[PDB]
Amino acid sequence: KYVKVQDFYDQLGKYVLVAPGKFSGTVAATDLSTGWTMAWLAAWNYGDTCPIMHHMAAFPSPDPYKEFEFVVNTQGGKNLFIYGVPVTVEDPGEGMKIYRIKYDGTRMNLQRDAAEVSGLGLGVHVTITPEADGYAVGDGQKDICAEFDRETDMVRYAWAFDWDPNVKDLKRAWLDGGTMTIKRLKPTLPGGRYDLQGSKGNKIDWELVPGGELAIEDGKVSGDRPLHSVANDALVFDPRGKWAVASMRLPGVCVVFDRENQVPVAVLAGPKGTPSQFQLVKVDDDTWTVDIPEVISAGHQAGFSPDGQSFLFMNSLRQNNIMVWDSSNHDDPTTWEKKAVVESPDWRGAYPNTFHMVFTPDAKKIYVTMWWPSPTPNGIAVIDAVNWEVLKEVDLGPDMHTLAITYDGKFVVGTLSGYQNTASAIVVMETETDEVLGFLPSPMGHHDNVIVPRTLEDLRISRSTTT
Amino acid sequence: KYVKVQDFYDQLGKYVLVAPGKFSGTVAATDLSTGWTMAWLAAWNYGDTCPIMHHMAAFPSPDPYKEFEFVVNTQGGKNLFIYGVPVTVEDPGEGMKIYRIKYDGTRMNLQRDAAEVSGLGLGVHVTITPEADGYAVGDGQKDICAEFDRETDMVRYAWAFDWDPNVKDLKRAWLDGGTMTIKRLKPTLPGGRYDLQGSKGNKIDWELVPGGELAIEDGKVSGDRPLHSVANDALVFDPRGKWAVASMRLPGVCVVFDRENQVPVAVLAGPKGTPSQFQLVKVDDDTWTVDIPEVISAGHQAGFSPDGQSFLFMNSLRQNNIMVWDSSNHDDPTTWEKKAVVESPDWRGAYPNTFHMVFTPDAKKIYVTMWWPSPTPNGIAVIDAVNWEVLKEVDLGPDMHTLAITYDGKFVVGTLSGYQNTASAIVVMETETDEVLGFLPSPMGHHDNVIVPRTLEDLRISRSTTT
Amino acid sequence: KYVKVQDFYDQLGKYVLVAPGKFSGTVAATDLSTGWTMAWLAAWNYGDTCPIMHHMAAFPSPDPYKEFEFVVNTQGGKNLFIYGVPVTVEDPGEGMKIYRIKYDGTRMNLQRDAAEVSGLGLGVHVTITPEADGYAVGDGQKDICAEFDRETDMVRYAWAFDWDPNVKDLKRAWLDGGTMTIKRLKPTLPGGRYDLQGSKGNKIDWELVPGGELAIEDGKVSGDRPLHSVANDALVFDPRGKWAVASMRLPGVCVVFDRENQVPVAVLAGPKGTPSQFQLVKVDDDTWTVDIPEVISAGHQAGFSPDGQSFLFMNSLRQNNIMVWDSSNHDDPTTWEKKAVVESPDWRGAYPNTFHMVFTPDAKKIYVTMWWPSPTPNGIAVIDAVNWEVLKEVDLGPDMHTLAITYDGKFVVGTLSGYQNTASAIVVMETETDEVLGFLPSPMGHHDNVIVPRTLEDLRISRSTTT
Amino acid sequence: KYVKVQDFYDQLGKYVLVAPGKFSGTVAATDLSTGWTMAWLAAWNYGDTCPIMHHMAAFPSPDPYKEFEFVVNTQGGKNLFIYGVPVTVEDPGEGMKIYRIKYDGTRMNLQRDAAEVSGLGLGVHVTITPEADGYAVGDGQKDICAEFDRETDMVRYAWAFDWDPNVKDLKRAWLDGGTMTIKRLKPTLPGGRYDLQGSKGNKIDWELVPGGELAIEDGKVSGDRPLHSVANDALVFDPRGKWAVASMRLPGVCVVFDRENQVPVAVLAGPKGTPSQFQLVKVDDDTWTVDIPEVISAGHQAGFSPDGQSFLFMNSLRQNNIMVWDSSNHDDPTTWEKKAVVESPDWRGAYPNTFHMVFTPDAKKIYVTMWWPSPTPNGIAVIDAVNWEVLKEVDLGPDMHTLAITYDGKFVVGTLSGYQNTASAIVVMETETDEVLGFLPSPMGHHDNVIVPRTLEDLRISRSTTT
Ligand SMILES: [Cu+2]
Ligand SMILES: [Cu+2]
Ligand SMILES: [Cu+2]
Ligand SMILES: [Cu+2]
Ligand SMILES: [Cu+2]
Ligand SMILES: [Cu+2]
Ligand SMILES: [Cu+2]
Ligand SMILES: [Cu+2]
Ligand SMILES: [Cu+2]
Ligand SMILES: [Cu+2]
Ligand SMILES: [Cu+2]
Repeated sequence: KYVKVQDFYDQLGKYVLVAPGKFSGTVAATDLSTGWTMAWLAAWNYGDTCPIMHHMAAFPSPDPYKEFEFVVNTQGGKNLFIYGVPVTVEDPGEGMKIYRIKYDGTRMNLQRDAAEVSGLGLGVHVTITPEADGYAVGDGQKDICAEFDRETDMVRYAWAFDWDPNVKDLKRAWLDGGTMTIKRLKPTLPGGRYDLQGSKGNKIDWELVPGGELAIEDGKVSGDRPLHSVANDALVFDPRGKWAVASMRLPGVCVVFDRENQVPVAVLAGPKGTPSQFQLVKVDDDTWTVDIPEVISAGHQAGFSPDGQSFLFMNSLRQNNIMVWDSSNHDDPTTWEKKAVVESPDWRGAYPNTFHMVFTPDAKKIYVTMWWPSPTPNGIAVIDAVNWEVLKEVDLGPDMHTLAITYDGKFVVGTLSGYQNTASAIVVMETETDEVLGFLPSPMGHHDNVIVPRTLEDLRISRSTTT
Repeated sequence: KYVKVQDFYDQLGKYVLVAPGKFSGTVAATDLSTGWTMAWLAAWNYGDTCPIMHHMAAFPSPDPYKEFEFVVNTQGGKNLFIYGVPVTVEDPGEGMKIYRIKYDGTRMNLQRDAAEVSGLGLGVHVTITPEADGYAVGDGQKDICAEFDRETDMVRYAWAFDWDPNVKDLKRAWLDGGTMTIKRLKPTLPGGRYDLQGSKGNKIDWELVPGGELAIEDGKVSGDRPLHSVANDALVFDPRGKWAVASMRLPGVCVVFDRENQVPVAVLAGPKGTPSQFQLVKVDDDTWTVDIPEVISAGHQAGFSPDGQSFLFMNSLRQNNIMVWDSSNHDDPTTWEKKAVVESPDWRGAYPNTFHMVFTPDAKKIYVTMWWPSPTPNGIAVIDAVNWEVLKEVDLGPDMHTLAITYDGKFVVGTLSGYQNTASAIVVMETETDEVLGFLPSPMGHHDNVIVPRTLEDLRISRSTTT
Repeated sequence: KYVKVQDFYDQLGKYVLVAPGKFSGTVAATDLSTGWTMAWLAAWNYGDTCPIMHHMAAFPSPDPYKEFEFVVNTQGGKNLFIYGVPVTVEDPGEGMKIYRIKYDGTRMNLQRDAAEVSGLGLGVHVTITPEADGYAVGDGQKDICAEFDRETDMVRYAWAFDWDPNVKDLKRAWLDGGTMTIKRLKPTLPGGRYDLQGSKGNKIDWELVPGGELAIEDGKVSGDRPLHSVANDALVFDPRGKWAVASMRLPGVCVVFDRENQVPVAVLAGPKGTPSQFQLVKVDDDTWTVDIPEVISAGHQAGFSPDGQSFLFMNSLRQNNIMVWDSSNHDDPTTWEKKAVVESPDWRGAYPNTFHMVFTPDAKKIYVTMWWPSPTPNGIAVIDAVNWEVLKEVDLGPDMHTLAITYDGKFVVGTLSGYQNTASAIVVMETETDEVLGFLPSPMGHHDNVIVPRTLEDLRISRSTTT
Repeated sequence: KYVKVQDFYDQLGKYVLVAPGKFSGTVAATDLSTGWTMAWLAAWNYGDTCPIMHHMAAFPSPDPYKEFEFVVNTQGGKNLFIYGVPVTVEDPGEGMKIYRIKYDGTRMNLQRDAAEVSGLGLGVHVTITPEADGYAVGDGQKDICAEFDRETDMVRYAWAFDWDPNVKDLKRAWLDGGTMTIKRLKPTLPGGRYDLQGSKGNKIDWELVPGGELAIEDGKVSGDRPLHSVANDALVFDPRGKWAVASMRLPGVCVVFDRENQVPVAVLAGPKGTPSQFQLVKVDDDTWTVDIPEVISAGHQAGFSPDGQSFLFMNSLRQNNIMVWDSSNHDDPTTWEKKAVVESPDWRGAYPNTFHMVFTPDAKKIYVTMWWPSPTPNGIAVIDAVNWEVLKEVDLGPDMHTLAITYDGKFVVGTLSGYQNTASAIVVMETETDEVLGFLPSPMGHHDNVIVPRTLEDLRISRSTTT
């Protein structure tokens, strides 16, 4: 006569979901096999005065129920003012903290702020190296990305990016092309530390929102240096090692970096109608430039399929499509060539935008998100990654954010975030016939989620290769 | 082929669950028919620098999905340092805020802080008047309870309680008995406002924890005047009207108040072995005293059955039982007499402690919480409220708190809260055969939860008659 | 045959004197033309539990006998314990109230508490803007000063000041210099309100007394953060408009602010032997710093001459003198240069200290107080403000406080306040030949007094330009 | 060139004025030879929660500049709610404190509360015994007067008065006559202490205002037992010793008491048209009664000329006159007979009410106050005390209260108190030709004032023989 919710969880397996809460100021881990929150942490408990808990990634652990470690960052300043919430803290904390957190089988333990350890605070995507010996963070207000060592929380290398527009007018500054500089960033404080915590470094006062390339062009984003902005988003990793790729929203390119030798090696060009690559020019041992004649479209999501054979960059807003490179030559990224573009009427108009993806373990399908401003239903589109075509899309609810997948490939687990003020949930869809199985309560504004990986191999379809 | 969680929710009915999050700093409403969080609010977004979101109660709304209004209060000061969270907050806010919040069918809207409007801040239980025309709040650091007008947030009446121990030292102050003073508290500021916001009026520096009667006796609770403490917990309402009952943890009594005439009328004596009532003595128009020759045990939970015929007070710690009075004579509480005592061989230890209850609509069963300190499993006991016997005890997990019931009587919904740092969940139990149907994630440390009532009759089994 | 006291008052003209009473808890307006107190008000009647009525200023009124409005603030907490009075209050109010009071021709009426309207409570000097459209208040326990809107009692701008001493030992924290931060202070609560009423924000538990910079160095002033104190005193106005100046006692500087654009523009260096100015450094749009290599002396009284040509700051205790800048360039305070120091062989001891002044309407003379601890007679010094020389000193009695002048320039009216427990009076001195005409009874501990101005020109020699 | 106010003071002589401040909460002593306030005290500094400083009297001292002691009492409860002031303290302290204060030549020292010592709290007139070995206080809410020992502050004797109306109806309770009881009051606590502090014993909730005999008749005075009220006012002393006289406002009588034998001896009948005396009946050793056929008018002011030859009682409201008895027979007050009535065509209305008086040292003249509700000017009448006629009436200003005289008989010094919310001052009048010399500021609501006596003979025209 009665339904037990346990039957629903029994089918999911012994997987641990973890998600930060953005405006909620919290991070939580959930047992998908029982429905319990295993543990949660509220950053205000630690004196954090603007705990916008933003992106995160978890290191593999052979048994997450015993222990696991993750990294979660924060945003601050005027990022507090860009949602519908009529917040009242007019001068909030500067955020850009990089927290190290460990779950010990019972509770979450805040271990330290790595931005205080290294001196470098970064506020957008967090990713784990495929060796699980470190992590990377990017930031689109300072335009810096860095890989950090896991043991020491010290920077291994950090790169700063700068835009020199052909036309020094905000409306034309990207559309009419410009030169992007890539500059090795060196510490200036004793013990090899950076002087770049909080707001130090910020070119603009908040991270650009969806369709923010328009806001910046119209002079609606305050800051010292918006003409010089490229809006770095992420540093993602080739799961075969060696390469890391930094994605630049505004000039619509990704930069391939040699992790070991600490040099850029290639610049991939995002928009449909451009060549596979632009020309990287060395200026000196610390400085490279790339000329971009015009920016046909901004881009956002960047990442690798889990065999590392395909590299993807999503064009957004001006174009909406998935640009796909053959990246099978692991020895030379300057040979990576455009091999497909995924297009669909599903990419209706300016919206939806696709900012998140996850692959199946065998690389044959991709789940990608479809985001719209309130009130249009947001949801998930399924991509056949062999023919590079959209299979299907499903409507879910408001404000779709990140996707993770269970490591046996059976269930995609996503978050919907209420634009920080309305309905929010965890969503579960089964990959066998791509049907939504339903929603679980989630009183948080997640801009990220992961399933804690068990092995290095698990990282290939976790927060390492994609965002 | 797969199980859809939507079948679980389909059986529950169109009920909205609301709960604050204690250390999470948040409050959230969830749609039990779909599993979505409907909306959540983080008080740090509104300049709250100690947002320990504490107790709450919801006003009836003819359609909660369209809108509903609720009340939620906060604790602050040293309440921050008494859980297993290693807090590093320098100057915590003082709490005792009394927020008015409105869900408008999309989001929660902070309306105002009634502690600022009225001047009176209180940080323990919140209850709705059975007329839905106001609310009451109690506090066990200041020992004050008051009923507030719903429309103006001004106080209707407030009462201050004070202990005068027979023996002047903490170990014996309650054991060897004393006299409690009941004092009409009137305002002192322009506009008829109190001067009692934040920590003003505190006798002790945190609310007593479970078994905290022993901590205070042993000189382990700091504050200005712990010898004067009575630890008021709540002001609960007779569903038939007229009467309100203030519970006093330390001297193990409840005081019955006439609401419209604004006078105390009876003192109910908690512990097994004491008479039905103690002698209330009028000292003047604003002051009453009651002599308590010895305090056999402290008490906590207090409430009426939904038809007003029974009144309950839980003895806790030194005795663990449910004391029951016949309150069927609505016209005169000085006639209310003890009629039954629920006891169990399981409750001889210090724990479990039973601090929360909910009746079924027909009043024949009560569900009560069984709390233990870590690591003993916490649960729910089912009480036969016709024969006053325990039917059944179910184990669930750590740190059990409040219970609500859907208004057709079919499902109990509870919260488990991880002691603010471990596993946390919403539990659902069906009342036909008293079986646990499972758990939903809830990354919050709730010490309260309600189902939003639609009618005044629904309040009889919500946060009005019991806590 | 008999002397009529009316013949004495006939000569003073139709001027209204207003003074708060400090420990008396009262404030009073006196008619200098008849000897009557026109009206008085006792703040304990309005539920004030620490009514230390502190500083005040009065808005101009076309006819003060018909009506006038004024602002008066309060101090609390341990300010109650630092005078000679053996107070026995156990739970004193926190003070920092900012009362708006209106005399209506018959009585005083308490309009409201601006600290409750704005959320910002401040307990030291109160000043009227030169346009009479607002008022300012400083505070040296919180180190915050602010200009408020007269119609709404909301803050126009507020500045917080913090000391970062070179040496982290109280004895040398100021002598060995440090860096002061000047931070824009923004609200945190709904309605644009601050959360800084009462003791919220205090770095130290009472305002430093005369020479109390030795006590703080000596570890004798309790508080959460005495190493960060600068003891802000006042915010005084350029009678020509545009600029406001904040005095800081401990590091011996004044900061010039642009009121319109809301930025600091200059730092004036107090001690003889320092440059005219120290270098103001902008850190971001809300934050400036200034490096002070050493603090040679603390300073106190600060004010402009009524034509705005001269700015003055008194060095107190370690040097006793009047530092004078040329402020004739209204367009650029960074050009203001020291042009004179008033010294006297009589001022080479630790005392007298000169904490108050008033100019004649033509700016040619100043009357300045000479304060000493008991038992040395306190008095008034007359300063030649063209040659910058002491003209005359006259002894009066104990504990000299403020000086006001009748707006025709003819009579200086001051207050002596018995150290809150001995002799107190109003003194009347004629300015033609600078003789004391006598004393009038005043049972009050006034630390302030004003003559109600009639015009905006009158404010140039009232509580607007000097304290 | 200028008039010095010092010439005004030089003519008054070396006299010390002292006055309490009623709503100001303060008391203050003023040097009439210099214009300085010598010292003031604020009762709120000592924790007094309703410092309505009411009546006072000073002991003689050989040199008041070097030191003097005085007694000053307070009122509490609903006496706070009876003036213009919109007070906000809804539940004030109960008052009825009797403070001992010493001026030590520098400051006021609060020595103790005699009401705590003795356990008897009384709130109306305070007088000094003519031997200066004690003082007396009366109270018109409890209807008790007592003489206290100066060294111990213990009661020598206390008397309770009770009214038993011929008709139990408030309107006719006095008019239609009744029996007053005079009852010896004995201590009821260990150590010879009373249990009558604060509001203990009150029959009505405030002291009757001028004409308040109409308010109590009309049911407008709240309290336990207004039908039992006599409104006792004062206990004044025959300057020849032996006799004390207790005045009763509502029944229009004075009771003469033998101080040494502690027994009433006579009842003087106030109203014009009644015999000299009514018949005192002994009931037992502790109890006497007197039948009052009907009460034609209420009375108030009562006192002796400084030689003890005349005793006066003022009828007020229903008749306004001065009733005079020949009290030359020091050995037997049952022989004292009416000898004159001072009447005026100007006293036909309900007002003015003549509540206070002082004689010149040779007993030839009397200065009596003429009080009216706002807005009629209040003033002073001069009485020829040889022919029992009015010599002169002068108008002064609002709210005239008490009069004292310099002991050389040259200057009458009085207080006006602005109904606690408007204009207040000290007035000085020369007695040779009865001219007002003018006003000094006094930001106080004085209902009493004295000049400190130097000898036992000075007391005869101080707050000992009259009020
Ligand atoms: Cu991104
Ligand atoms: Cu985000
Ligand atoms: Cu409780
Ligand atoms: Cu709690
Ligand atoms: Cu609970
Ligand atoms: Cu000052
Ligand atoms: Cu002063
Ligand atoms: Cu002061
Ligand atoms: Cu009287
Ligand atoms: Cu009087
Ligand atoms: Cu009086």
